[PDB]
Amino acid sequence: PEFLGEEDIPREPRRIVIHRGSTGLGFNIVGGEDGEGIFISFILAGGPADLSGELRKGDQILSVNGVDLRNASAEQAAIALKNAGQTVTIIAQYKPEEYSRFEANSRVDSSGRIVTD
Amino acid sequence: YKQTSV
Repeated sequence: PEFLGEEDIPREPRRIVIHRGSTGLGFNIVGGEDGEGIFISFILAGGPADLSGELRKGDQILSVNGVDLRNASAEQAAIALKNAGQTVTIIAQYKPEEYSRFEANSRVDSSGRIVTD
Repeated sequence: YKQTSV
């Protein structure tokens, strides 16, 4: 058997295009304080972000529809996302070490996966 | 700290 769980999670930036019409994207964000970055903390089962299959907890949102969010505040990030229109083009980059500082008892294992004890 | 659903 060949298990995905052993393979490294790609750390390069990716483009994700979510088509969600006029409903929520279906994920949570954390961060935004002092340019620390905006990270995905939670993806809703069955929501547009889940259906894309291309975002995960620990992804940093680098931009939405060309709008750089690397140094965004949490509220303006949310506004940017909520008002991005029916087609939402996200550049994301997996940053589990940075993300893990937000969630209690969390750490990164050898494959780059976020583990919570 | 701040967390929001989108």
